[PDB]
Amino acid sequence: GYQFLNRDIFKSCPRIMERQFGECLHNRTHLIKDLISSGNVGLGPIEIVHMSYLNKHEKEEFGEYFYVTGIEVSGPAMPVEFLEVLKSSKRISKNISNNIILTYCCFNFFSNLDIRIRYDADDTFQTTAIDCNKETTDLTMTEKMWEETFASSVIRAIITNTNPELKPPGLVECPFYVGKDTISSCKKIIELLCRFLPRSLNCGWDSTKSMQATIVNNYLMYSLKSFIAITPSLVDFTIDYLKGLTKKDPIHDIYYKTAMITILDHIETKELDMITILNETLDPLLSLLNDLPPRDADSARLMNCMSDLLNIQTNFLLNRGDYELALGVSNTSTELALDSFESWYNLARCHIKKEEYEKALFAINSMPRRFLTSNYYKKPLNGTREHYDLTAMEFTNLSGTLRNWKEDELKRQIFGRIAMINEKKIGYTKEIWDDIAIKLGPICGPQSVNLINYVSPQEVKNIKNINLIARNTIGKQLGWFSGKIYGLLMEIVNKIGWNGLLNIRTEAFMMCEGWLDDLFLDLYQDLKLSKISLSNKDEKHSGLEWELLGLIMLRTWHWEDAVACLRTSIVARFDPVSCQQLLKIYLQPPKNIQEVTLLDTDTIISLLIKKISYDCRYYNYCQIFNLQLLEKLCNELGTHILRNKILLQPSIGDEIMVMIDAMLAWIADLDHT
Amino acid sequence: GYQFLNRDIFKSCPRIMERQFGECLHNRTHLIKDLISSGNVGLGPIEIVHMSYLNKHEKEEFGEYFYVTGIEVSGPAMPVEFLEVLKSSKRISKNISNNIILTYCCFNFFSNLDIRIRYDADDTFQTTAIDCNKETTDLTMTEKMWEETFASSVIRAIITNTNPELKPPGLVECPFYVGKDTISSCKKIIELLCRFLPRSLNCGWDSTKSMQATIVNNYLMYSLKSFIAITPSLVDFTIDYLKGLTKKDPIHDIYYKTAMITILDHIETKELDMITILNETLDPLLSLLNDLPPRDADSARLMNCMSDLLNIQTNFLLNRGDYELALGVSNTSTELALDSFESWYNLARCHIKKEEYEKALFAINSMPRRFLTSNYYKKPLNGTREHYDLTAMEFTNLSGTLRNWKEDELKRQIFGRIAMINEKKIGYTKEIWDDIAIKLGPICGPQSVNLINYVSPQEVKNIKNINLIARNTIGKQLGWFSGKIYGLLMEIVNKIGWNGLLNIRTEAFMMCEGWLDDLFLDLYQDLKLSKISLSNKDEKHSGLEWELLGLIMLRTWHWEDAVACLRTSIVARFDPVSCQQLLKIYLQPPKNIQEVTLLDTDTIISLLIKKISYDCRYYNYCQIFNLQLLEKLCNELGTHILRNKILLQPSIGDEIMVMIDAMLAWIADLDHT
Amino acid sequence: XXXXXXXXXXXXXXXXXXXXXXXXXXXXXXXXXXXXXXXXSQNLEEEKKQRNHFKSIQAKILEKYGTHKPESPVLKIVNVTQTSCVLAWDPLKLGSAKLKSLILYRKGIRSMVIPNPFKVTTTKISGLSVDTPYEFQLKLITTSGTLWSEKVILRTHKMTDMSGITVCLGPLDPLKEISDLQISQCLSHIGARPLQRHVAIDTTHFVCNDLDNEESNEELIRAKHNNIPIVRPEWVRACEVEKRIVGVRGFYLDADQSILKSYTFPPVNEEELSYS
Amino acid sequence: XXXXXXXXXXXXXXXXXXXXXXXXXXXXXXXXXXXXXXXXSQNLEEEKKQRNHFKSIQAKILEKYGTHKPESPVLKIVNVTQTSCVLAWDPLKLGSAKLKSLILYRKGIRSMVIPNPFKVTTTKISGLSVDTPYEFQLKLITTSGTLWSEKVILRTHKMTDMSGITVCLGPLDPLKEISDLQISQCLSHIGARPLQRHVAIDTTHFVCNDLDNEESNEELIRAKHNNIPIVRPEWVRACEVEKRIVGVRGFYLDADQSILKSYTFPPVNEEELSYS
Repeated sequence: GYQFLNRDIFKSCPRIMERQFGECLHNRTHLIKDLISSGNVGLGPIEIVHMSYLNKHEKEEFGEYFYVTGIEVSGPAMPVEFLEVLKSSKRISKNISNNIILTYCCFNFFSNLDIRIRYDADDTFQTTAIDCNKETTDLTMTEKMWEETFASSVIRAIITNTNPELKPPGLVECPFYVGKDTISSCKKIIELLCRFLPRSLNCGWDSTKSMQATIVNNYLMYSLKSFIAITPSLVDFTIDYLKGLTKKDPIHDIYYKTAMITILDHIETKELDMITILNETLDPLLSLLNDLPPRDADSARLMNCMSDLLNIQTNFLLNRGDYELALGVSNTSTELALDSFESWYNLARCHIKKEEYEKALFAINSMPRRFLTSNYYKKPLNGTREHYDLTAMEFTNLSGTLRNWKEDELKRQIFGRIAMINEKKIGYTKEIWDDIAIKLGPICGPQSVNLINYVSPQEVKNIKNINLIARNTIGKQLGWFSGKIYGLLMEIVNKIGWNGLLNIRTEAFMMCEGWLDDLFLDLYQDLKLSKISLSNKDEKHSGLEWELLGLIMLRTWHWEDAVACLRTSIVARFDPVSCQQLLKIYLQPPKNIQEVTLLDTDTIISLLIKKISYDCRYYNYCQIFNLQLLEKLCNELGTHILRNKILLQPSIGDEIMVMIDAMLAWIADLDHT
Repeated sequence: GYQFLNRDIFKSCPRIMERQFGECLHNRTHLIKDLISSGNVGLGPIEIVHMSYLNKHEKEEFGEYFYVTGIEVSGPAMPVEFLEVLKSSKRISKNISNNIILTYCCFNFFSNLDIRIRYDADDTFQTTAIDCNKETTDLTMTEKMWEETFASSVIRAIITNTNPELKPPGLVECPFYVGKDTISSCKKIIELLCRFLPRSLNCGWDSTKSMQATIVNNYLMYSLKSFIAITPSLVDFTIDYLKGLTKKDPIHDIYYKTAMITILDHIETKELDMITILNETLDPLLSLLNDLPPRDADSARLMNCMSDLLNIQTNFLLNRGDYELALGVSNTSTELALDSFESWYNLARCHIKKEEYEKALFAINSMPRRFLTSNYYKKPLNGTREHYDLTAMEFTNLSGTLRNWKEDELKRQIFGRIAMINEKKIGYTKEIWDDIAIKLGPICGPQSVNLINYVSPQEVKNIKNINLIARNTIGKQLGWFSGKIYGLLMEIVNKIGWNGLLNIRTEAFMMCEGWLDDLFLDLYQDLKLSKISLSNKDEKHSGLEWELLGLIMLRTWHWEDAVACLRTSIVARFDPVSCQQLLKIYLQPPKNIQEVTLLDTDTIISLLIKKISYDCRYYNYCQIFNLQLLEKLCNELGTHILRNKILLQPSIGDEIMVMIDAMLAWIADLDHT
Repeated sequence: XXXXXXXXXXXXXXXXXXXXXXXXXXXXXXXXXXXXXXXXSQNLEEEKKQRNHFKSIQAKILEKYGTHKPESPVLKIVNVTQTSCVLAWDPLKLGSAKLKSLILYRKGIRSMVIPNPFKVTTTKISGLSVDTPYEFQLKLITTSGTLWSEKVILRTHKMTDMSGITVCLGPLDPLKEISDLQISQCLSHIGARPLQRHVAIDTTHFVCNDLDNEESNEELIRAKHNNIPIVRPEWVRACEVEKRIVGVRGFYLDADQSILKSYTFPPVNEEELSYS
Repeated sequence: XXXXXXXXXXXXXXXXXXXXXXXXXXXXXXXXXXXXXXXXSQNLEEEKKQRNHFKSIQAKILEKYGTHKPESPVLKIVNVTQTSCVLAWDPLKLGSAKLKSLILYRKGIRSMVIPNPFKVTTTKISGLSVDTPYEFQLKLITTSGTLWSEKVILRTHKMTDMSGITVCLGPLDPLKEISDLQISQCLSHIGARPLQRHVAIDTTHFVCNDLDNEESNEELIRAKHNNIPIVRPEWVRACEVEKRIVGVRGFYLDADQSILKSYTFPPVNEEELSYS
């Protein structure tokens, strides 16, 4: 049953101990208040479940809470069932009172209301919509407000799942996509997103990737694309539904057309259709641009949108090797937005492909250039330090709430102020859960790009080559913008080399920003590091060292070398960072490689199993990326064969198969449509 | 002797009674302080002589003072002699102490210093240069400071003499132009002005006539031209001296050339020379204008100067009936100064002469748009009121200072707080001094354009026609700017009439400022008033009525009608206002009249005699305008004949002949050179 | 409009004398007081020209990647003999194109024009020379353009290589005692293509014993139409025994039969039979 | 230079992709976002053209009112007879001009060209008709141009009007007893111009009694050269007595003297003599 899985998750959540009763919700409101006063709320905060308990002996009330995404909230029904399951499943001391208050909070970023569902000790529930800007203000829930809230929770769950940097330790992610009828669940979610397309510019955007929110760049459009990635059988359905929306709601046509175009983007089967819809979308726009003298705010919205679509064409032409046409649109696109990073970037690509490297360098020069809530968690650092922030009363209270748990076993599962207990053990495998996972802990947040900050301090100190660390620190981390640029520089180096690049620099002086100078030097040092060989020297190298070497090799495009190092780093212990890079290179192989095989499906299946196990340990039961992998494997091997290959693996027990069978079941359901 | 005349004047000054000892000099300093703090000092205040006396009985010191222009101040010598003569000539009571302090003050507007010459009771003298901005500050007199002071006093004396609106009642004006050798006096004065030409922009300017000070518009250049008017035999000398200056001091050539050009302006004999010097002056300027990219402050000075010279050419061409050339320069001139009133004005003249009246009206539309010290004087108003502001102590003190005067006779000569005694009676004639002069009093200041404010209130009330008064009030007085415009409108009316002018107005709307609307209506009402006949109705009309009618007729260019009315107003009593207008129309006949004779020389000689007598009564012994008249008469009749005609007139006694012989003597001296 | 102004001080003047203001600090420093400047300074025709380019490019893109594009022809080798070869192509694909011309090339267009490139996917190239390399390629003329690709190069077989012999088997006379099984085993020994029961373009030889009932035998009539040699089974045997392809005239169904005694088939070999 | 830019938002873009800023509030409202404008917007050739006009005008003015300008000729009437008139002009004034041509006109140029307009300020117009109005005018050709003015109109005298007779008196014979005083009184009575002692252009008649000593008489030789009638004094008397100008041939110094008896002079009148 799909209910089976949900039940197990709801019973398997961690517990964070509130410092001061009330702090948790007071801080939530404060944080919302800030976001609203500042310019962008964005997605607002992740959903929270708060539990209020009474220690009988002392007169003291104490709280516990945890973070979660993926509960539906199309109305109170699903959150209430969840609260009901939580309360019914309690195991508590005689010293803990049976009066318990549970609150579920989900933030609606369309209305900027925090929806709080409160399940009382008398087992009755009340919902309030809190406007945090005007403190006292509570409203009543219209249908529209519920739909906005549903949409908020779904967008937030997709965006969060797909970016590890946004996940707090111990975050519980539910498989929002699962349901009674798989196909109907997915359709429900798709139609929800599509109907909300007109309000997409209110959905926040990632400013790493874009200056302003655009019809093309915003969280809603991103989440829709991410979801469609795992539901390819629903593409034709989706294009139709939008075709239908544009008929009922013609004033919003631009939004619906843009969604058609971005959904079909990068699907080779659908290129003729994409090109055709772009055509119908763009031509009207040049007209509508010249028919406003006001320069009304709608003028920037449209020019941005027009440039974003043109970018899509440019990219398409470039990928197909037609540089003359690419340069044609690429010109038009850079005029309409001089503020557009993407426009200059493609303009640089065009020049690079036409081998005119000075113009490219000019283009590059021309380009345009959060949450604190982790006090509760302490990293284990490979067993080299103790992580316990609890006081004795805090622990007494915690234990009272979890009677079924042996106290010493409980103490071992606490990391700082959070109890990382996972009771139903879904996803369990011995090698992962009883060894490597305990060491290291969840890998998420800004530090999650490598293991430098998760591993033994001694292990880092042991690294012979200082540059190896220095080029991989969280500070010197590249980031979307400079990463894209570094890429263009690599393209250039591949042709004429670093010395060549450097001459091009001074040719350009004849006809240079400091941030660019800094990249040249970074690039140089990375190329050097790339040449290094850690093998055959009768020198012992740690996993961390292999992993860092591999990340550098990816960066410099030495693919085989990178795969080799990354695998080597996994030999002595599991490395969630290296593993993910391996799966990613299988899922999305580099374009330059000539349909080369970097990894064989047996190796992939092995890694994929461990990764699913690692993810499940820390509550990620959603795993959109891993589904994408399973989907690719089912395409190659077939579903039944793939299942057998999984069953043949020695680490596989029943707990992990619950999870895998669910994911496989869902993928299978999608094949009939 | 020329000394004879000066002696008589120095003994013949009025006396103003100081309200509070010290007030007189404290107010002078204050007024200077203001002028300096405000943007333009201009000419500063007129020179003052202050007398300090001690009443022995009371312990009280009291003052007396009067205003005077035309004392030399090339150094302390002349002012000191004057103070010496004053003190030596005293007639005082036993009750007045023989300790007396005399101060002479002359303001130097080049350095902004007030030069005060103090003649002590011990008969020693000290000079101080007061900087009124920094109170305590006194300096010592350099030669340069004396020359600046000399120049200041001469410029101020010319400018004041030639504008009655600037003269306070009882002002004493000395004939600065008289001396041992007449020709050497005049040359001294001319060379002084010419050497100071480079500093002309520091000399103040009349802003009625010009927006900013220009090389062409400033008091120095005006005073030089006014003086040359009475010394035509010295023109050739003057042009040479400037030719010499430009050789010693080539960096100032622009100033010296401009002086050549303005001096020869309106002298028919010299037109070939003027045209030639303009030519040499202007061409270099177009170059020097285009050779500065800075637009440095020197750029506006030069552009203004360039436009002012062009204006002179335009005027010349227009007067000679060559409208095509006039329009050529007139174009160039209006570009270089869009701020220039004169430039638009000539541009309008050009259009009017080419009969294109809309363009003219456009031009007109395009154009760009003090001292309180009279508390001491009260007008007699034709004997209809008493004028006495003195207290009994004030009068006792005044009488003590003037022992030689019979007390009742003295009281009759007091007008408010000033004693209008003239002791040596130079200029006396019975009909003027013993009748009309006593009534009316001095006619000067802003009210001096007509007799409305000098005559019996009853006489004004008696005027049948309200418009006649209303169109002549000091408020509705025209003023240089609007007078010039009114003139152009008259030019237009003469061709097409007022109805025509009015159609041109609405043609122009097709292609109008309120100030212009107001002139149209004024013009209309003046034309109407012009038609009026005050004779043959068996209606008695006052002199005031005839005079006002005549002023209106001048305004509307009905010349013969105007001369007729003006003379009629003089029949019952002398009318200094009407008289002056008559002399002016003889001296400078209207251009439109075809060499017509408006007045015969016998009539002129009669009027001129009375005017000289009136002027002398109130201390104007300078009379630059009257000399111009005598000079014209000597040209027509010859000097000897003219003298006989004067002697033949029944009012002529010895006192007035002193004055006339001096003026004739001077003019005669100028004929040999 | 385009109108020339003159400059005194930030005040500008027409030759009409009408005076337009401009910014003191924003005034172009190429200009000094009393310059002449000409303002207009803008262009509304250029926009039309730009709009035209935008659409031409959009139109080109649409045709090029938005329409249905006829694919390039794929040329394959069906079989190769000493004097001949059979070529075929994967079926033609034209999205919207009319097809005009399909043409074969070997070192140029001397090679012919396929009559029915649609209905028929093959051609036989007849005259050739033993053991000599050739090369062939296809060219496509469709309305939407001409595309071609993937020329191939093949070396005709030598006499001793029998791999290209493809036999279609006809009626055997039971009395003559030669079986289809014997012929097939023999064909296997010499490495020839397996035995057809039907005559195609690529059939080299029609093997037969029994003329009677010959008329109304569709295969025999096709064999004749195709001008394929009609030979007794002993011909195959002789090819195997002389280890090379041999003359066919001696084995025509009307030839003197004395030579057949020398090329009798061995009895069926069960090992080979059982194995396959 | 002249360079076309495109406009996104107050940011402007080259076709080179180099981006120039301009003012948000000072941006021309003929322009909307994504216009194409062409800046240059100024002209440095116009200044040269303007400088040229300024000087041409200045030059014209200088020549016209700055140089020495030849004045227009003034034509006056010296004397008028029945058949003739003498004209003169005020002396010529040319400031810098060479003078080329001086010419007389009456109803057009038929009238001649004065040979020495400088050295000689007069001309006699000979053939004419009694009591008939004429008009004359001068035209001046100087390098600096042609000026002329002030034509005049005069009516030749009738027979009865003697005001135009101007006599130059020569030698009188004492024996003949006719005195200069008598001739003058007579001339006064008839209103003729006073008596000359010298022969000029305007002399009508030379009156004479005494030939002897005639040679070396400069006046007589001039009279002959000028073709003036040489007559006895009695001719004047006869003019007075017949109240009109009369024939001169009867009074030539060689004419028959019978007619002189009839035109004897009365004795000198003292009243008239004393009065003047």
